[PDB]
Amino acid sequence: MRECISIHVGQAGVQIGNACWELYCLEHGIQPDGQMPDDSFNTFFSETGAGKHVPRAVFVDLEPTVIDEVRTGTYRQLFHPEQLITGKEDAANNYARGHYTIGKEIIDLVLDRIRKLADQCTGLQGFLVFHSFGGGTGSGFTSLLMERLSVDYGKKSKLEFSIYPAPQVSTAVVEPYNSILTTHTTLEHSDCAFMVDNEAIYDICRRNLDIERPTYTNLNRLIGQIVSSITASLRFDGALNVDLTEFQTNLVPYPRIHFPLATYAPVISAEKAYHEQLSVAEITNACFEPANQMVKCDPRHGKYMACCLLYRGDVVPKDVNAAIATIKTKRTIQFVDWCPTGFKVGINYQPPTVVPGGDLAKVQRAVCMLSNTTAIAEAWARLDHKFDLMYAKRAFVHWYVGEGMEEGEFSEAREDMAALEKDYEEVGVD
Amino acid sequence: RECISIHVGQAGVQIGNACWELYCLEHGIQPDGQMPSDDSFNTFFSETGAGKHVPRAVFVDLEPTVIDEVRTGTYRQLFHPEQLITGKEDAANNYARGHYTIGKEIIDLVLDRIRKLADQCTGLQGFLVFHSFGGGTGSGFTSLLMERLSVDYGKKSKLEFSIYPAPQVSTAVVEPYNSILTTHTTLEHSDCAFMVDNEAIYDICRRNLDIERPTYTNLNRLIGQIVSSITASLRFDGALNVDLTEFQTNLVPYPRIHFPLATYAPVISAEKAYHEQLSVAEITNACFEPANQMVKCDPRHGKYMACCLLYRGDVVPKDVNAAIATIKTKRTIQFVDWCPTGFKVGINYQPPTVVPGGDLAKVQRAVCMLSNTTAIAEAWARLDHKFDLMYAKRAFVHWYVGEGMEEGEFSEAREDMAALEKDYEEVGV
Amino acid sequence: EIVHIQAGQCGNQIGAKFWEVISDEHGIDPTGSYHGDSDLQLERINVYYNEATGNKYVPRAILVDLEPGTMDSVRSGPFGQIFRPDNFVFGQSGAGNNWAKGHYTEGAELVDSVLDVVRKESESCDCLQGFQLTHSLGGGTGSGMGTLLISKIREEYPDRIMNTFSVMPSPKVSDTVVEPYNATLSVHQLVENTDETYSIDNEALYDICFRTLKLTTPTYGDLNHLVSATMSGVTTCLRFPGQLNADLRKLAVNMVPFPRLHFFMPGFAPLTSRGSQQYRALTVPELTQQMFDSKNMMAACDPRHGRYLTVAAVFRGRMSMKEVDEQMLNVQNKNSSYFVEWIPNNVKTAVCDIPPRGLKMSATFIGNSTAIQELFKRISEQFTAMFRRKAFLHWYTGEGMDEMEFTEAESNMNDLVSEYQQYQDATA
Amino acid sequence: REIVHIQAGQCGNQIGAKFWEVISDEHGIDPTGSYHGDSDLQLERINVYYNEATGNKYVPRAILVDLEPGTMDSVRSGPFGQIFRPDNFVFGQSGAGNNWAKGHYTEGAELVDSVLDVVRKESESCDCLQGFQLTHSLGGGTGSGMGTLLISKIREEYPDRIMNTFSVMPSPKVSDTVVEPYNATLSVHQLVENTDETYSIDNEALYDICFRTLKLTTPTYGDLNHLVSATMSGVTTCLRFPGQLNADLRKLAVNMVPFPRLHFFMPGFAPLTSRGSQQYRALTVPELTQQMFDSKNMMAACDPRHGRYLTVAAVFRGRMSMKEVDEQMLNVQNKNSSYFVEWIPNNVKTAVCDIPPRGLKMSATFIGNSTAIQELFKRISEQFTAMFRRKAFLHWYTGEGMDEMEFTEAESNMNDLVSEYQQYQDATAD
Amino acid sequence: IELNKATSGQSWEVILKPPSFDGVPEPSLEEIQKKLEAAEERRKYQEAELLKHLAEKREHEREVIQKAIEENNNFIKMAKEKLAQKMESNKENREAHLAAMLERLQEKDKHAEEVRKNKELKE
Ligand SMILES: CC[C@H](C)[C@@H]([C@@H](CC(=O)N1CCC[C@H]1[C@H](OC)[C@@H](C)C(=O)N[C@@H](Cc1ccccc1)C(=O)O)OC)N(C)C(=O)[C@@H](NC(=O)[C@]1(C)CCCN1)C(C)C
Ligand SMILES: Nc1nc2c(ncn2[C@@H]2O[C@H](COP(=O)(O)OP(=O)(O)OP(=O)(O)O)[C@@H](O)[C@H]2O)c(=O)[nH]1
Ligand SMILES: Nc1nc2c(ncn2[C@@H]2O[C@H](COP(=O)(O)OP(=O)(O)OP(=O)(O)O)[C@@H](O)[C@H]2O)c(=O)[nH]1
Ligand SMILES: COc1cc2c(c(OC)c1OC)-c1ccc(OC)c(=O)cc1[C@@H](NC(C)=O)CC2
Ligand SMILES: Nc1nc2c(ncn2[C@@H]2O[C@H](COP(=O)(O)OP(=O)(O)O)[C@@H](O)[C@H]2O)c(=O)[nH]1
Ligand SMILES: Nc1nc2c(ncn2[C@@H]2O[C@H](COP(=O)(O)OP(=O)(O)O)[C@@H](O)[C@H]2O)c(=O)[nH]1
Ligand SMILES: [Mg+2]
Ligand SMILES: [Mg+2]
Repeated sequence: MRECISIHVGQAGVQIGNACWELYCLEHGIQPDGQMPDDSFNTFFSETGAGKHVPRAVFVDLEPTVIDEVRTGTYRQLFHPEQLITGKEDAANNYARGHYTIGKEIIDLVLDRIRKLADQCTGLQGFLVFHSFGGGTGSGFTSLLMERLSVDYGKKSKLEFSIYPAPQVSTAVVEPYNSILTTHTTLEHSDCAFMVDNEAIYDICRRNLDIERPTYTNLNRLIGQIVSSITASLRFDGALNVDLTEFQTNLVPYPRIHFPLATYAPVISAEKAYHEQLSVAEITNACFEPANQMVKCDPRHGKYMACCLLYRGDVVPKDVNAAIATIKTKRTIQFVDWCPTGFKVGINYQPPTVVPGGDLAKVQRAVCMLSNTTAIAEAWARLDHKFDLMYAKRAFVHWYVGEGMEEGEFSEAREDMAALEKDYEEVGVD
Repeated sequence: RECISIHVGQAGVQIGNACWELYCLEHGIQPDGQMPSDDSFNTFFSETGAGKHVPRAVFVDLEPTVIDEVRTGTYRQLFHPEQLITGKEDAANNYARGHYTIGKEIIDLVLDRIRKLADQCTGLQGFLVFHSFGGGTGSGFTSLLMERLSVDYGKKSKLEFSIYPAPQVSTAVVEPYNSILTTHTTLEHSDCAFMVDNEAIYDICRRNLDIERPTYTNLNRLIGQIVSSITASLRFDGALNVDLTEFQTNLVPYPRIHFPLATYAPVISAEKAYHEQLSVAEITNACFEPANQMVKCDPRHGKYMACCLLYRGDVVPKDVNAAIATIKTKRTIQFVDWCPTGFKVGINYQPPTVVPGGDLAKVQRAVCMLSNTTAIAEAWARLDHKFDLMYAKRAFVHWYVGEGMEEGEFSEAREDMAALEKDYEEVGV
Repeated sequence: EIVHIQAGQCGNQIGAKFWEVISDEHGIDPTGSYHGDSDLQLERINVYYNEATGNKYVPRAILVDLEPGTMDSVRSGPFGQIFRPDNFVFGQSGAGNNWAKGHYTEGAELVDSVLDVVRKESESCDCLQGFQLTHSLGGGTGSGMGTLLISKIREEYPDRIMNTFSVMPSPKVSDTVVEPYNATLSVHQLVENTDETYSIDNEALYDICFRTLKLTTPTYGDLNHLVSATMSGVTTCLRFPGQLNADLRKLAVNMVPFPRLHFFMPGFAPLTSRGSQQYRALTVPELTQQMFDSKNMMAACDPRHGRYLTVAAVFRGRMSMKEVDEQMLNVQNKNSSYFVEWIPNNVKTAVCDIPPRGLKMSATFIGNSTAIQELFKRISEQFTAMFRRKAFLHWYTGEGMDEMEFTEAESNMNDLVSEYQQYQDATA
Repeated sequence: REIVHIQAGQCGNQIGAKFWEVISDEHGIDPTGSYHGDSDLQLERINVYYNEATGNKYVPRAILVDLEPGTMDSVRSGPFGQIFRPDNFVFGQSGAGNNWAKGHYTEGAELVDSVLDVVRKESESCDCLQGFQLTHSLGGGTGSGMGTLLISKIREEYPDRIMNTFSVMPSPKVSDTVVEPYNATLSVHQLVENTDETYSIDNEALYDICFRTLKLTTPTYGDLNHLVSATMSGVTTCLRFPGQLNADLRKLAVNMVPFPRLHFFMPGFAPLTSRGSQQYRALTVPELTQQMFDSKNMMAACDPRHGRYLTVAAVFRGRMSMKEVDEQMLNVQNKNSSYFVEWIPNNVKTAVCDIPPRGLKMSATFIGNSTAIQELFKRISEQFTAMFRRKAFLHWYTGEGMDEMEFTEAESNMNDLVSEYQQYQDATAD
Repeated sequence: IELNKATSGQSWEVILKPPSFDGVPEPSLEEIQKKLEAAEERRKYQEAELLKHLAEKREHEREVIQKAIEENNNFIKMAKEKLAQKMESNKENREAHLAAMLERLQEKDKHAEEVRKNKELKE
């Protein structure tokens, strides 16, 4: 029961998923053969006759390279050759290819593995879509698939893990186009989306894992840690609390207003030694420093429409309440009038498991604070500006147009953003 | 000469258990029915082919428990399975439920057990109806019964034994509603109604009997003693009150004022050191002090229209009239213009019987009194204001109208209950 | 005879606490066998328990949930073995704190199935009194399905009486933003469908645990320990033989003066601590005035803000009705402004000579006070915050509903407060 | 994933042969065609420019085309000569004779269909054909004429494939063929219309480098051709060698080309070297970064500082500190901010290969879309308009079929491109 | 004064002051049932009217669970229908671009012929 399928959309999407799935195998002491030496983890994996626990997931990419790395990699047997879908012709960092031209030549096959994974689902909760914002595949293909599941699986829970572009971490001049194009098309077909601004991920490694030049892994190993903290409340039935979907109810006030901000803590490198350790009250306040945020924004200026604390490890209400007590005096946590000033707190048993030969050190007590602040519309503002600049001159546009796309789709997709931008304005009115 | 004692609702049913307990004691009947070695006791006992004397009494309740406590008691053998009629759910403190709801259902069957109790009669005088006032059953059904009994037994008597409610006793918030709607319906029908103010019986079991928190049993031990003192002349070969229609004449002069005030002496305890027993002069003076009165309403301020002094045991007429002459000397004791200042005295020489192993005391001498006084309006006016407050704001009404009643029935009953109080004015001039 | 349904996370945990406290009072050991000392217990044991003949006992309890979780807690629980297996009626798709899920879409799917158990369990009884529903007012299974089930039952058994132990939500206990929506929607259904409703404010239970019981971290076990006391406390009259001799409908007739005004303010004296320490007993005056004072109410209102229409009070333990009655007449004479003069003898006492578990005295209270409108304004206000801006409505409109149902459900509760008022001001 | 190569005319074959010599050595391949390299990264993306054969031998995927056996034979009797499939050599005996009309229309066309027969063969045996690559003289007959004739015909057959050219712009400083600006302008007309990207190898810069810098008094072709290939290994670095990216002609095109006509790149390389001279004193990181945005190092005689960069891609080769690189890369753009279009956010992108070129410990390539490239087109228009004014040498073309208006057609189309380049140079955000 | 004497009883009047005034003054079965049958009519109807308001509610739920069933299906129409338009507009569009580019090329391949013609016309 309570099943959920994870769908990975090229490069960012695939690579992230691997960091996730490797951590999952560790979390539930699973070996890279599907075998393992609570039953709540069966919401993500599935046991066969031989006792093989295959994940309820799909790895998709328009070109082979990234998925081939999985097909030969350290976990080659952890999946099905069918559940690992690939093309040949890449999305050429173009949404118009990802969505239309190239995308159409796989979608049907893709949706089928989803349907075959959907069959073994006693009671499907929904889907988790790990994609890039600026990648041709991550953008175009994702929206096509998201539109198609809103058809096939109708009003079913479509959750996302979007990878917000950062110049520091790769990028490609067009990315903001692909970003705004997908943001728009996905909006109606999404339920709740978790953005991950690659700069804030970069910044963190640099500052805490003390990595001057963060590798993709270095970032993903960290990202997977934050994502797992979100999905902890699903693969674990810990009496303590652990309760996603309940969070989502406070988190999503209105439907377009579905972008919670993640503020993971504590990110500590395996080097500290006699630092042991942070109190609940320390890590609580950690979530309030914009330096720990998943997306770079400022909610000290920003209003609030939800605050949700997801604890994991050595947590006792006594001090969480004592923690929430102090914070509730810090006159920067200003909520809207129509919104209550409460904090939905969930606690897990299983503390954060750390990757063998990793950058981070085994924390006793980890947290992740999801919140619905109007300060997120800064990410949109950041992206919309770069879009405007190139669009002004209709720079690179011809590549999109050349793949079918009407010149109006870009404007439509921009006004929709402008609306969402204004929607966060309106909601913040007291 | 025959007599059907009907007991409707828990109070009257429980009260009937203490009545026939004393009756079978006074006549020597065993809890099985036999009585080994005047015959007037038969006015209440229908002897079977197996020589046993089964009472002429039909017990009625809308819920099982109480009548089921009879088929438990030692006196289970005493009655037939047909005479103890029980429903499944009582008229939950609701008159309209007792009358129109569960009433309509059980009426015919209740009347049948009466018919067949009466299909044994050489001369059925009337019926001795026993009940509460504030009960759902002891108001809704009783009033419905008198209604059909009056048609089915026209020109035959009705002697209401009603228990007036009291706060110091287990009373309910709806009681004053039931109490009026019942009286309105049980007025044109009842020929004589003996009120038992639960308030007085309460402290009488205390001040004179030394029991601070009196049980229903202790309260009834006293009620049965006063009830049997009323029926004494009917159950025996006595002179005064030889029939049902005797009280109806000797006490009821004006018809609507069919509520005589009762009085009883000697109220005496057992767990106290023995001494000289009370004399005729002792009890007669005790009979005129409200410290032993049945219903709490000032006799000293209220015009009379009747009086009967019903003695029992070791008495002699000279000493009776010697104790009568003592009171007329200093106390003038009022009477209406249209009435003779004098009482019909009666002595049933039989011994005053008390329950063996009871709180009461075995006295050789006793008395009772039946007195129609205008002061009994002071009892209604109490209940009338209680009704007056709630009905104004229509508090609880919805329960009654929910049971098929009409909102007018409360005003109808209160108009008549006021009319009756103007009749206590028109008389007590 | 009585049928006891328990709906939702709250209602089931609440229900299993009652079913364990009353089974200790009745000698029904976790397995299902009478072992109690006096047969005074056994007398009115048919009200709640059946016979496996046996001679085992089964509670007249139907269990409802739209997800397994809590059913299993009971199964795993000590007194869980005692429950009829064929009585656990549960779904898999959790209703998730949505009244519209429990009341419409999800609930409907399990309703018919549950109703069959009540149809069956109602057959076993010679003459049933009515029904008892224990549930949360801010959830979805409890809040929505419970009210759905009530409407369904009312239709099936119109002559039977609907009694509920309805737990009012609060922001002090539960962070679920949506709560004033479910609460209002469910209040609206109670105002029109139940005959007597026991108002259990979580605000007040958390406040009791905190200020009064000195419990720094109040857990549900502590908040629920207070409820089981007030349940076995008000159900002393149904389970225990004495001069009462009463039923659900007799209570309802006497407590409820006007139809809609049927929400009750439960009270308890002494407010004991879950565990420690039981030492030092109470005097009669101590037990009376505590119980009448706002600090001892399971509902968060001020009795001194309104006027009681009717009052009920079950004093337990060995004492003297003289002492007890002497204090009741003292109170009504002292605080005469807060008892409606137009309902003669508006306060009823009841004394049982059996104390509860541990404590050698108790005094459970129920008051039909006009002051409860405070508990309703509390919710109606919390609702509007969200409502004026139509916040979190999408979850409900998605379920099939319309804003009209919210407009109506509030307007109906605003009319209740408008009504509770009418009488608070009224005089002879 | 597979690039088909075509060399046209003298220069075409001359530059092509050297490219092939450079990249075979770079990949560890002998003149025969058998691998010998130590690192197996050489064999990684070999599938691109090479064909797998019998005896595990490799053969460059290239079509050798000219209308004269001349250079064709010089190639065969050259260093690698035997490595090429002789069936691919499509060599007429006509001789276009530095005449565009002889190549594009008449003498060329007859051979064009024979050429295509070979392209259609090389395209067939392909897992995924990426696009085509042309190396040609813009001033000659066969290179500029038949070369652009070939483009247009290939462009018909495969519109879905990337068209890439290495177009060597003539210089009066390197040639006395008076008609050269005629053949130049006509070829540019075709290029602005049917190639995805074009690397502008200008014979003026090639000379001045070999003369003023390399100090070789009388520079030979060998002296020039060497610099051509230095930039050609450089441009094709990540297309051949592995790295972080991914490695697509299309991805580059989409990122590098904002407007479709404007796709002429200013190739630059550092360190500049004299053909076959052993290097000694290695370069620091800022030397390579500074010496790469130097007009002095640009393969096209235009001043980057005279215009504005729309897009830039800088490929550094051989093991070095990326922080030192990122530090410097950002110094350059943050200092010379005036020469970068504000309306193309994040216009500079850097790639690093650990594998360096033979004889170099550190190299760095530059690809740029600077508007400054107009200085090249302008130069040619004047050169053309000088002669056209006076209908000079024109009868060579008319008598070859060719119409008079076709010249004025190409001249004004070139004049449009100039204005077009300036339009965006001027254009600001505000 | 005297009244009666008996076996186990005796009675007698006892006057004191007689009356100052010599004078004194100053049910159907059908209509029982007629009242009871009107009373039941009442009780039975308001409980029957209640059943109408409950049946009214049962219909709202019947309509609500229905709105939700349509609300998702009308949405799947919009989603499926939009996707159908988008893939078509795009198939149409991308194909017009590809077709017009080869038309331009074919026309430019036409020129080539009239040129080798203008060469033979000159010859
Ligand atoms: C104000 C009410 C809260 C939500 C409680 C409570 C939850 C609870 O009672 N829970 C949730 C699991 C079970 C239970 C307790 O902690 C293990 C145990 C001892 C218990 O009482 N168990 C029950 C079993 C049970 C009851 C109800 C439902 C399910 C199971 C029993 O003894 O019978 O935590 C203790 N609380 C103080 C808290 O501190 C929680 N904090 C919050 O929600 C705050 C800070 C307070 C309200 C506004 N936000 C959170 C940090 C856990
Ligand atoms: N955090 C993170 N970002 C990544 C990762 N891989 C790529 N990205 C980001 O993804 C964006 C580029 O999109 P891609 O996902 O690489 O492209 P794609 O079209 O989906 O995939 P391809 O088919 O390989 O082109 C940039 O913002 C990158 O920084 C990764 O593993 N981690
Ligand atoms: N003295 C006395 N009064 C009684 C007794 N039982 C009940 N009452 C009174 O009767 C009144 C209530 O009427 P009930 O007849 O008991 O109630 P009911 O609704 O008619 O009958 P049930 O519901 O079946 O018990 C109150 O005034 C009680 O004080 C009893 O045995 N003795
Ligand atoms: C099933 O339990 C009970 C049932 C009832 C009563 C009650 O309180 C003592 C109960 O205990 C909680 C009751 C209540 C209120 C009254 O007036 C407010 C009344 O007059 C009268 C009563 C009850 N009657 C008496 C004499 O207590 C009858 C109904
Ligand atoms: N006092 C009390 N409140 C509870 C309990 N469990 C949950 N709650 C309350 O119940 C409400 C949520 O409804 P709940 O019954 O948990 O969910 P449901 O399964 O949808 O009925 C909130 O107001 C909670 O504070 C419990 O056992 N006791
Ligand atoms: N850099 C360079 N330029 C050359 C080479 N061969 C010819 N050129 C130039 O090419 C132009 C003439 O083209 P050419 O290759 O001779 O004619 P084709 O044989 O008809 O393609 C002139 O501007 C020459 O400078 C060469 O090998 N290298
Ligand atoms: Mg891509
Ligand atoms: Mg009754």
